[PDB]
Amino acid sequence: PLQSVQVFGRKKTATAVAHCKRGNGLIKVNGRPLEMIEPRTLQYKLLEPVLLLGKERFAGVDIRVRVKGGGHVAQIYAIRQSISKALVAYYQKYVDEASKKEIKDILIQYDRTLLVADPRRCESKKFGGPGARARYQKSYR
Amino acid sequence: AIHRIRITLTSRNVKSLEKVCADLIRGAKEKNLKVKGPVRMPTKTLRITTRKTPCGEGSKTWDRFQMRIHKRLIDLHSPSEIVKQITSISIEPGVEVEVTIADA
Amino acid sequence: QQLYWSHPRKFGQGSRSCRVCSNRHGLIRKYGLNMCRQCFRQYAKDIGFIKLD
Amino acid sequence: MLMPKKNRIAIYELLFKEGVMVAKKDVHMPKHPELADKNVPNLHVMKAMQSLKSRGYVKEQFAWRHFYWYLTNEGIQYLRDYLHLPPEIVPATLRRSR
Amino acid sequence: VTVKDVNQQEFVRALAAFLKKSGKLKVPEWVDTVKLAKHKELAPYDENWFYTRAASTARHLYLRGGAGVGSMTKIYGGRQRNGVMPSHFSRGSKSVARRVLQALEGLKMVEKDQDWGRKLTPQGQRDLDRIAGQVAAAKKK
RNA sequence: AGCUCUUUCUCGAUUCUGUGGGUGGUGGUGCAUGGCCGUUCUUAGUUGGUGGAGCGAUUUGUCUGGUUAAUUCCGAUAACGAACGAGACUCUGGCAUGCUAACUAGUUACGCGACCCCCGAGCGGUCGGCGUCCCCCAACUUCUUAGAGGGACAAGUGGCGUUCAGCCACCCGAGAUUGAGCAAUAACAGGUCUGUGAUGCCCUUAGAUGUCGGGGCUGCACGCGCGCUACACUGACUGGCUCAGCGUGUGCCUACCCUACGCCGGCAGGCGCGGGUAACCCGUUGAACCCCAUUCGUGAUGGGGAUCGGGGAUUGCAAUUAUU
Repeated sequence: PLQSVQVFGRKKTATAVAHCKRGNGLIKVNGRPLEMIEPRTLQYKLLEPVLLLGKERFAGVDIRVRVKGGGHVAQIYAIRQSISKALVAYYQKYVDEASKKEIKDILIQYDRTLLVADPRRCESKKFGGPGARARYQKSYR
Repeated sequence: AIHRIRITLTSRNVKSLEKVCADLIRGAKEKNLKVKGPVRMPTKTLRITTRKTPCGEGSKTWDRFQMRIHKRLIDLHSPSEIVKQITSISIEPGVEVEVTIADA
Repeated sequence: QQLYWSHPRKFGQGSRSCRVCSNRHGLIRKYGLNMCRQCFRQYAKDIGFIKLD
Repeated sequence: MLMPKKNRIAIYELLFKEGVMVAKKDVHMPKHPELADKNVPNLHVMKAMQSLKSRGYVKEQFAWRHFYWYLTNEGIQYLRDYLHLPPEIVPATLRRSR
Repeated sequence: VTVKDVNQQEFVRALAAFLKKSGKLKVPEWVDTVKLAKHKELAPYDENWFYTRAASTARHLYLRGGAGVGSMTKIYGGRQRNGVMPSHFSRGSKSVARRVLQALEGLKMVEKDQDWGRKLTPQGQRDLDRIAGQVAAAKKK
């Protein structure tokens, strides 16, 4: 069995779990390579962590991710967060602290939230409008 | 003997429910059949929405009442006394209880 | 005896009321409670429907 | 209210033996669950009971469209007479307790 | 390539054509006339399309434990323009999908699965994997 | 409808007929009334004790100033110390590789063989590989769950301000304000008798103003309000990528459920099954926008889907005045 961590990522609705364990190293999402992904325009968003921190690194490790929930963009943000958090969680138990800090540095610097979950979430709609802040219509008389 | 037994409890106000469950759990193992301790089931929110009048002209105002059902089960294996005993204390408010033989 | 005196009552507004008050209008049929809204307002505490938010 | 001389007896006789009666406020089910040597629902039973009450003899409570009928003392004597029955009668009270 | 390896559009595009060459699939004589969904505006521009759906379905089943026509009608089902009313789902035809399911069986790509729903067969599983490779092989680009 | 009538059987003292008297009413009055409710108002409003100030009703407290979402606070002030609304309070939802746990929830990871494909490598045995299925005397609680736990106090720091109350920037990090629910003093001819077996009086009450057959409510030169759908190339289209969440169900106060899956039909739908009091099943809600490979090409055209005609089917005993 081998050195291994689990992590997760969370946007909007749609959590993404990462299992990051020692491997040859080559980075699959649900069950397909991180090279498919599509929405696609976004696709770099999910490459983003790897480039930020040098493509090598992932050579002592196998990476797999599953997302359920949210929707199409929602999912992308979650998986990318799960992957970067993953890599850092892994350097924290197996490698050394200075490396992981170096990585949090590069992410956090340029960032996108990679290691921290955005709070923002639905506000409830209130009777008298079909939205939360939207109020219906009035004519007076 | 030993019989495989399932106790379901469904009811409402929490702190009472929780300490009925506590008690079944603690006396269960305490003299250790060892449970399969309280499986908290997702609490159920019955929702009703109405206009506050009975009867209407008036800012349209809305009221929503809930009724919150809470479920639990606990798994005992034994027999005779500790069955009817462990069910029947554990008794009083506000608490539906069902005990089921086994398999089907 | 009076074959005369009824037409279908199986379904529709006319097939039901308030177990409380006869009213065939504004009837709460959810969860099998079958109370008219005006009544349900007055009995929601004794049924176990409580205000929380 | 209206009715038979047989159905009336069924009502009076059961009432005298039970001491209580219930009928949902419906004039259509024609028949009611429990007793009912069948013939009626509120009506014959409601009307007979309603008449019995107006002259005293029975006290009626409406709540929730059921109408719960409670036999009174003066009424016990009255049904005693209608049934003609054995003095000491002894209807839906007899009793023990504690 | 697992079929999972190839992009959905190219995979389906390649397989659908392969089916066309094979020449033996079978085809409710209609297919000229049919819309494919009540929701549908016009039938399919590629009157040739019967093959594409078949490929799409074969791929669709291979992915998952077992699926049936109702699911497909909905999958194919798009949004239908109520006109005055707001738009709503309308699961797409059941004859086409069924015929597709029956026809595929003839080739053995799929077989009745246990507990309802058609499942891919090992014969099909093998067949899809084989074309999947051919597509991967073609080129880079 | 034996309702009425002819004909002459039937029930059997219930009823009829008379008097006195009830009973219902979706009958009237909310401008006769309870309750409930809107509104002023989620505004910052409200009051007592005790004292001071006045013959007295009363007044100060409860304010020039600053500050606050808020009569929130500070300060000053003949007041001091409190309560009411606001707030605190409760509810919901995010930060917890912490907590205690889970076969009516999942995950890891086996044991994993098999299905088993060869997808690549290998001639193949064999290796790496995505899923389904096996289920197990596997392991777990990370995702999931629901309970208890902690976190925010504008905490530290730096400008500003009576150097105060506060304000602003900055860090950790969920950042001071996530979003509701709870509403006083006192009012209104606000609304409601059609929610009420709440209700007065009134009105009616056998030739009913208490039920069935049938229609209106749905009658169209015209105005108004809430909405919906639109005016297109950020689009309309066809193939194809593809993910969810709050909620819901039958075995029911008296007739009846949610429905996966096979078949037939272009559709609409028809038909045969089988599970499910449900965290088990429908439903990894495989949604839709959207994304995309094509077509169209700026033409009220393929934007738009009105109106009408014919026709298929579903609900119901009955749809004609289209239920759809």
